[PDB]
Amino acid sequence: MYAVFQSGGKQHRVSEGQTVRLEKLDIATGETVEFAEVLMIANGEEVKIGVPFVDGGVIKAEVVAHGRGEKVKIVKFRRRKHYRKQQGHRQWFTDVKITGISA
Amino acid sequence: VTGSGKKPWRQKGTGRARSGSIKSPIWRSGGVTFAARPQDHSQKVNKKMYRGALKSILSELVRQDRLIVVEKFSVEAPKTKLLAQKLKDMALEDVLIITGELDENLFLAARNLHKVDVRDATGIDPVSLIAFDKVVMTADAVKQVEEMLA
Amino acid sequence: METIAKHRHARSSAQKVRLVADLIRGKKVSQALDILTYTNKKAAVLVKKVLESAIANAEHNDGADIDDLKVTKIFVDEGPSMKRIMPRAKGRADRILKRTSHITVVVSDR
Amino acid sequence: MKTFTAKPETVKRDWYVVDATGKTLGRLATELARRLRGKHKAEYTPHVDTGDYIIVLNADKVAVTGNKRTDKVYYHHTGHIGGIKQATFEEMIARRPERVIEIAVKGMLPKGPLGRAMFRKLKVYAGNEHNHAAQQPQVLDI
Amino acid sequence: AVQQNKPTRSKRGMRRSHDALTAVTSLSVDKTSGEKHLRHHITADGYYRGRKVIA
Amino acid sequence: MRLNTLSPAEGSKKAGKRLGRGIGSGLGKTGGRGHKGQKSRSGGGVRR
Amino acid sequence: ARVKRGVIARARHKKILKQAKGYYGARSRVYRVAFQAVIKAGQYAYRDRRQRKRQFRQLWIARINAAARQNGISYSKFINGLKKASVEIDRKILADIAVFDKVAFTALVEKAKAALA
RNA sequence: CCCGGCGAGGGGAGUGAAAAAGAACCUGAAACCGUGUACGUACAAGCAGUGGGAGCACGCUUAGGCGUGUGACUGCGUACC
RNA sequence: UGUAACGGGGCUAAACCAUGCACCGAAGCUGCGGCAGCGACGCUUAUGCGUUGUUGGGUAGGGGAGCGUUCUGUAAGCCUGCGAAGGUGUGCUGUGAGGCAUGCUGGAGGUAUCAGAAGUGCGAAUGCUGACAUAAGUAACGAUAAAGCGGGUGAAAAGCCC
Repeated sequence: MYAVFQSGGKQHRVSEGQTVRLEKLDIATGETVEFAEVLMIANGEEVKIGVPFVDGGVIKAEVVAHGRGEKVKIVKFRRRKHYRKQQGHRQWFTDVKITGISA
Repeated sequence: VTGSGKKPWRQKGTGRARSGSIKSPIWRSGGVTFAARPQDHSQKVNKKMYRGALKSILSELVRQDRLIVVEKFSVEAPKTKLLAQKLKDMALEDVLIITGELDENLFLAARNLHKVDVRDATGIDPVSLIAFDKVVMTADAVKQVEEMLA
Repeated sequence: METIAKHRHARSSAQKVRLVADLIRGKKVSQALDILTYTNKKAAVLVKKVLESAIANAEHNDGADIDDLKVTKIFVDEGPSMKRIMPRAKGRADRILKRTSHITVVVSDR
Repeated sequence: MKTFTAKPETVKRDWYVVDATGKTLGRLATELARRLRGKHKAEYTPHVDTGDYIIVLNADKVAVTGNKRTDKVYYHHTGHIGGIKQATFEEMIARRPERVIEIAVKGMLPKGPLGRAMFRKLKVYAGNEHNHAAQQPQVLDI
Repeated sequence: AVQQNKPTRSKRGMRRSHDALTAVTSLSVDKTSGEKHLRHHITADGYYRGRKVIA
Repeated sequence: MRLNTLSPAEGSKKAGKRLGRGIGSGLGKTGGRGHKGQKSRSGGGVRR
Repeated sequence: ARVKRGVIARARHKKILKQAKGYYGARSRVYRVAFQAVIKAGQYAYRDRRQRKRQFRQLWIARINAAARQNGISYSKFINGLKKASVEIDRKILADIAVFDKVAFTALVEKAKAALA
């Protein structure tokens, strides 16, 4: 019942109804992002693999939020050469609720 | 530092650190490395810099409408309730009152008032002009600061 | 009821007193008092004095029932260590510490 | 989503019988090590012992190529003054017949607790009998 | 003879684990006194197996 | 204006250098003087 | 104007000891050894971000190799057939299907075997 | 008032707004020493972490799972100046 | 010193040579997401806004830009005994020094913004002062002239009195 698609240069294997967190999409919250770039559609044992952007089937998702992740800290340090550097980072993301698996 | 000129131990042989005197700023009860001194921090401004700065301050005070001009500021009695009354009439809680002749009858009844300073036309300083919430001067003092600055 | 009783600045080490303090942690109070009676340690005498003070305070300051009582919580902590000076050979001194300790016992019915 | 990992209480295992007659020691031990680690199952995670149980019959018929019957030496040190012992291969066929396969598979496993468990899965027997008939070992062929 | 670097609370606690004083098992109850004493020692008041030996 | 609004012109103050304050200030731990030598010592240096 | 630097040194040391909450021994209590442990943990986190991005790919490769060899084709010819049939499913999803559903993985084995010979 | 040596020290009562303000007396840190609870630990080798991570423990909860603590097992990894 | 001259297992190929094709393999490169600098380009130059290319390992060092601490002006104003500073947690927040909110302890001070002056920022100096660790409940208890018993005193007697 799961569809394999590509969102942010990387793949996700989503199922119907569940939510996935992926890359930042310049899309308002109460909207719907469509992915026709599905790579595999599996339902039952009737599977559909194809030469990519396979045929017909699509994914219809509704964006939930745009939160940042937990702060990763990056420390560079060279032993006894008088150099250390500290740098935080927080990556944006986007929560989508997959609500449609086509043919 | 009140102390002696003697090493607290030998230079070599004792396992402690080297030490030359008990007055050095590393030690406790001995001190300041770079000692401060009696000095003077007053710094110079030109006559033309101070004059142009006062001109800029007075012109900005007019362009913020805090500068009020009256012809004569007159109280006859040195009682401070009278000056408090005359500033109650003109809605002035906190002023700087420049006069051209420092008559003593207004310097008297302003000393117990905090928010009121009464100075002379020659006694104009920048931070007290900027500091007070209103600045009033007699028009006689307006002419006198016209003659002194320009 | 907690019924705490303590003895502060007990002039002995904290560790040696702690050794016999680990004996009576979790006993009925009669077995504890007899086992502190028949120990060959000075710290047993100290903790026996503190234990009779705690039992007497639990029976006095509140009601009764010595036979119900159980030592829940005993602990010894280190107290203010006082200093002396021990003179040693070739002129070097040694600062030695006479150590004191706090003994505390807490008995209850449950 | 994360990747899949095998939880150790979920693992099923199979029981196997290997006939070592005339199959060479290194290639047989290679297939036993590959089956022992669990690299034949898709549910492999490297921190979980997943590989099957393995029983070996005919452990003294296993042959080596070339002149390795008389020249391969299995050193070990006793941890003493300079008493370092050894044995040849056919002396290990005579004396400790299963230990040739035991050392040869122990050399090809990771070194740690988990390697020790997957080496515990190995049940070598020199005789053609086995007492694990109550475990139902099926047959796999290298 | 001098130590090399200082051990931890664990290596002190492991060595201090073996200093656990065990108690006596149980005191004997006297026949005639009813008082507690050690095995094969006289009581605190002097009776021992029903025989007032020190009075 | 009030007395808490007078700001200097941009580029007036430079706030100076504080030698010996760590890795982050750049200078610090020898404070610009480099390593050993006559130019590194307290009161060191040649004459005119 | 004398500044007493006690409160700010306390803040600076608590800022370290809150980060090193959980290390063994005096790396949790002593400020100096906790400082060395904190910067060493930072370097290890950097290097292990890179090491995770390698290790997980090698795990998916091992899973795909096992699930393919169970189905009758080795891994290298599996990826050669998957590229000459032009399927761009990367190895994370292939390992995920190879663990979960053997049916679609067997279909992919059939497609790769047909694309190869 | 009570334990205790007509001790020290403590438990009560009382004063006080406060006695974990009681004369070692405002606040009361860290190193150090403990007591209890949760988890790990008695066939496993090393700058003691980090990336992955099972199980258990409490909390909740859109009942899916999350959160915090422990972290068996594992790849990498020879402190600071 | 222990095999000990493939890293080991082991390999008659899992060795060597030749041709060839797959595949793995780095922080390289591509992809997606974000930050900053520089060069040009134009929008009307709050010397910003945009489009584009390009760059970003760094010691000695050179340059630019910031955070925080004490005191002064703003401040006889603001917060505050329906709870300040300090202490201790927790949770949000920034690229970083850091900040903000708040539980509990505390029991009367702190101070926005923008400026100004600095005894302005510690891990090391066989640094100084204080507290406390480790070795450790380890060595030792200071002449190998020697103690034993009974009675006393006291809560307790090898050491005190007889």
